[PDB]
Amino acid sequence: EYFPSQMLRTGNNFQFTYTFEDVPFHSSYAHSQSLDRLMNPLIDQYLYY
Amino acid sequence: LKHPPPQILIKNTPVPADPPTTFNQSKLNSFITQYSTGQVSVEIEWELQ
Repeated sequence: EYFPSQMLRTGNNFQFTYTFEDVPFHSSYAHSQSLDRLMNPLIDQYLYY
Repeated sequence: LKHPPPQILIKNTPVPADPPTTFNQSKLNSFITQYSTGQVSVEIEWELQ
């Protein structure tokens, strides 16, 4: 009750608008590759293990 | 001469023979046997005493 508020009888209406801040797109997709399978399956590496 | 007429270098560009159909990393050692011919002109102006 310590905030300013609008009072409405039966003939009154209320409205406001709002803008969202920049936010990343929700990712609505599934990956067709897995993280451990990003290599070319034909070719050898030049690194050694 | 401190700055003599510059030396002129010429080479035939290597043309490989047919590579294998499976990839191999080593440099190709098979080429088409090849040579070239042509004409060359040189003109010099000489000062006389």
